[PDB]
Amino acid sequence: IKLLEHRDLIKIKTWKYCLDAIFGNIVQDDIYENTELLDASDCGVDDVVLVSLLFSYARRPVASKIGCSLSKAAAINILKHHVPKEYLSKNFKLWFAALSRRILQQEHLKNFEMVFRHPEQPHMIYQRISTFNKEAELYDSTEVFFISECILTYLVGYSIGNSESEFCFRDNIMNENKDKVAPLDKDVLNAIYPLANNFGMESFICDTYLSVNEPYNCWLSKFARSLIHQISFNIPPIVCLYPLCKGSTAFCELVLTDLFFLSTTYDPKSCLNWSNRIFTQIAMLLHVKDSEIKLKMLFNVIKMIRMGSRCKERNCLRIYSSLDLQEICQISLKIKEFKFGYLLFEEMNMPNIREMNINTLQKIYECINDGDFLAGLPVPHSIEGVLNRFLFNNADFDANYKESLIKATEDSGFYGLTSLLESRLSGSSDVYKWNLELGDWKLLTPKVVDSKAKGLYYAIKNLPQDVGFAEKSLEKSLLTIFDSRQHFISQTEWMDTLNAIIEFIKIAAIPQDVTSFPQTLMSIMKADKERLNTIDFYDHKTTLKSRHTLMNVLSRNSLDENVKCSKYLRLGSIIQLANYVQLAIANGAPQDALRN
Amino acid sequence: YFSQGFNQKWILDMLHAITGNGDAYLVDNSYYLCIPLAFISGGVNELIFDILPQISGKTTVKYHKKYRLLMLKWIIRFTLTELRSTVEKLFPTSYLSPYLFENSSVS
Amino acid sequence: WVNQIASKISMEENEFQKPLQLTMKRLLYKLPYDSLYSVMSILLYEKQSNKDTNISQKIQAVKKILLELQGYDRGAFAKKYLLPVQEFCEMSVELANLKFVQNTKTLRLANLKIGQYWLKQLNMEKLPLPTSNFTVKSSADGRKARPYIVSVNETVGFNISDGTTQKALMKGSNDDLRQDAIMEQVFQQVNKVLQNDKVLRNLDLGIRTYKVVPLGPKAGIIEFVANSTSLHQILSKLHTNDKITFDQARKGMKAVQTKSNEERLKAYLKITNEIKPQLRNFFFDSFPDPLDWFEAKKTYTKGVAASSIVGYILGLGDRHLNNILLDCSTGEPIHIDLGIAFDQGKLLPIPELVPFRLTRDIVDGFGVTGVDGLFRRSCERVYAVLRKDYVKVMCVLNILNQESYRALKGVEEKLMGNGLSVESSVVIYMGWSPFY
Repeated sequence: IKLLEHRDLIKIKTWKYCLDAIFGNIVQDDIYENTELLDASDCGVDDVVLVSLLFSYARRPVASKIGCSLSKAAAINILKHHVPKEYLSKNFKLWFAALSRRILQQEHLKNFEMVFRHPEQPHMIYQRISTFNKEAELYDSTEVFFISECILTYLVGYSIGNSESEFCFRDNIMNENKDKVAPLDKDVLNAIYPLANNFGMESFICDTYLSVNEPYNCWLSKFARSLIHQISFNIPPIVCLYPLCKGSTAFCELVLTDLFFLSTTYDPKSCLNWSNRIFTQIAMLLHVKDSEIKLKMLFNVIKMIRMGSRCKERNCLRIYSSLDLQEICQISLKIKEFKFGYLLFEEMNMPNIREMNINTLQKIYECINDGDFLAGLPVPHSIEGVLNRFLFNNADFDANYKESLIKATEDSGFYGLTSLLESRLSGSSDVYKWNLELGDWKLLTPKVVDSKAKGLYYAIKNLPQDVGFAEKSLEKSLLTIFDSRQHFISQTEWMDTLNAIIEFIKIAAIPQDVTSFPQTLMSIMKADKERLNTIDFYDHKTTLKSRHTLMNVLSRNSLDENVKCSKYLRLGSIIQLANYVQLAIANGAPQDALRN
Repeated sequence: YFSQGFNQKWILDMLHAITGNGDAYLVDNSYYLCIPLAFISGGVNELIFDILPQISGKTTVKYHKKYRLLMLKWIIRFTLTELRSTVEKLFPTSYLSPYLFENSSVS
Repeated sequence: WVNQIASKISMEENEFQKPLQLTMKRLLYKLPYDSLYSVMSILLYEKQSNKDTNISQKIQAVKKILLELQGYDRGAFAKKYLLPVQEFCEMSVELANLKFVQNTKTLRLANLKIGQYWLKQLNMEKLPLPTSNFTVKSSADGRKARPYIVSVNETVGFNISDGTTQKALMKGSNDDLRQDAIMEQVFQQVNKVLQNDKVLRNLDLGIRTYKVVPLGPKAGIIEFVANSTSLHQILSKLHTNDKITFDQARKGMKAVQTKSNEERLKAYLKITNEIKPQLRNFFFDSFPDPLDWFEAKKTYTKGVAASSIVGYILGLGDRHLNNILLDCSTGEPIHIDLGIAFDQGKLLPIPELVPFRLTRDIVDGFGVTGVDGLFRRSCERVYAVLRKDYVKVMCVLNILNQESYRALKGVEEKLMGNGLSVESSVVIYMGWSPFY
């Protein structure tokens, strides 16, 4: 390291802070753990990945941090491309939480053309190949890596020479196509005969994979034909194509397809593959006969969706469309929606927009959004009601005489009613909500599967010993929130649950003053004032109530020990609760304003 | 490669195997396998390449070299090497130190 | 309200106008980077067309305001940006006015030919953006703009951030002729209200989009590659198969001439023959995004769910399909260059019944996939929400003669009225392809 480190070169601070550690300590808490030139992100993802270890390998976690080194594009790399789950967390995950709001505050046409453009020239294939070779796995020591280089050489290497007039024709002049490939190769590619050394079929591949035969082999899609779903499946679909145009393919295509023996990730290329195979006709209609036969895996449906989607996409270019116009209508208008697809259904209504309903199709239409009025016909005229508020619904429900009323009841302000209406029964392994609004707990320890306000509540009420020992339980509680979320219970915005526990992490011990303690306190005042975003005025009153419970539980356990800080912090508490109320109220139901 | 080396020793199915050959001038390209062995073989260092071949064409005797040499080096099947690298480095290269560094490293 | 500040600068320096001017001068001196429009727009029309009153006096007054601002950074230095920006605008306006060469073929570019609108693309260094966007906080130092990167034009075909950009022209477009800036201010109001309602942090619509209409420099909905096309163009291009399309085009003419009334028994009642669901085409195929086939539709529909309430709120006329935008990927239709903001229950011939215009296109646009009747939830909320603030909304719209008052109050009555809850809205008068 010294041998090359002392070259000094440029930038320095990022890698300097990094190199200064390993051997002993790490330090640079003010900087590396907080306000250093960020090493965290710029371009690629290797930056966001290495930076975590700088927090993990000692240093004061982030210490207090307070500020930042700014972000913007960095914020994106950090939250979007990073995600290296394994072990480099601890102080780093604490750092992520230390970011939180600062990050949130920041916030195939070409193939379609090809489908009805010179079919005689596989220009899309050449464009994808060049793009792939320019940037791919970026060194993983695998056979993908090895083969990628092996084939790029037959492309350009044969083209730049013997093809002469063609030479990766498409844009091998207009955009200097394959010039980069040439820079990367232009050598004596083992004679296509050398494909025998590519491990490839050296005899099977395209010649062997007859499409009709493949369809017959695939007939065992009964179920035991999933052993590789999304793998052998995708490969076979392409293998069938390889045979379909084994002869119509360009010179030396056989070396490529051949070697490709046991090769995948070509899925984006597979659209170009079948598009120009045979091209004129496909009187086998293999993709028609299989309208919905092979049920071995849902992915395979996904591939089939793109297949069908492209078939229509090509037709719309007003082309021959021999398969598409000879394909499938019902099923194509009925089954994909079984699972999903913002087109299985929706698209199905456009070709199917005559005078038809079907309760099932109506269900799907209404289920996916539909502006909360979706085909809002009849109903009112004859017998209305029975359409999802719960106010009246509760009149007739108990008129004859609970979940259909319980959520609707809680939404109507009565926490004091839902807690009794279904204090237990079933469906509510939570109930935590009622206890957190009140601060009672008494549930023994249903800790398994516990997040958002509820996760805060359990961690919050479960505080052994009393005061003074703030730091010890304080750490356990934040970590609990970061680990609970890994069951994805609160996944989407889950990161905001860290803020409630964190303000406690910042204000729980606070031996400073207790008599005036402005150190976390004035900061919270301003933050809550500008604490606008809170998703809605529902969790604002649940995750918040759990945070209020901590204030009171720590105090409950020993408010008397606190003496001088008791006097000040209780003043600070009521004042902030009052400050909250004064700038709040306008943000939600008067019911809560009045209840509290 | 090796049955050709066996020569008289490859007395049974090896001779029969001649009948398994494709007669459509497979040899025009297939003979490269023997030439490749020559690129990656010694002993007699004869017969396998040239003789009834030729057509080096500059390029043929190059295109067939990747697999004729990309293997010839591999053919050592050895793995002392670091010591040999430092000895080879005697040629003089500045980075000759790297070979020595490799020699200085554990096996 | 900056255009209102400019509109309201007048001759009565004794009171109000003095501090009003203080505001204008302060903003132009510290952040000239995002202001010019109103100075140049009044200049251009007045010079080319004034046999009346007050604007000429206004021109003399603006000349003095700007004369001092260009000389008051400390000195003449203000002009380094301020005069340069005014001069660039003036040159562009002259060039557009002079571009009506007629010619014939849809070509004749040769870049700028002799105009310095490309020959000098990197001549003004930072090409002050005539439109686009850039901002910092609540004002701050928000002079940070793509203008630096915008110093490109391209020849006989840029984008500041390599992105993409287009330009609007029609064998000229006289900048001086800019008019109905009011409609544009209404668009500003649409989005302004949308945001004033804090619920916007979840809600949508409101939209807006703007150009440099002050100098008639429309934005081209292009380069965006977000499927923009004029609505009437998709319609005239498709107009073909089934029946014959000319038949309703001719009925929409022949049935009309009268010295009193009667059209429906000549055409409206007959053009209704053979009505089947139709089109689908572009709208179906142009953006196959599966998970996004829908999201694009949903987005579009919601935009159109609101524009129904907002468009049909004012009595804004013209439209006639020709002034409506079509888009895809997402897509949010807007009105283009509309005036006569009153019902106009018959613009010359054609006894317009003045309903919100769907002209079959919306009917199939949603009816085809999303059937119909659900737009209401959004429309009811777009409408009803206005009453929460109510007066807040009106206080702006009141600013934004009896006919004006009547219409304004009429809007208030429309916002309130009585029954509300669900309500509804609305034979047909023809001319404007009133069937598609």
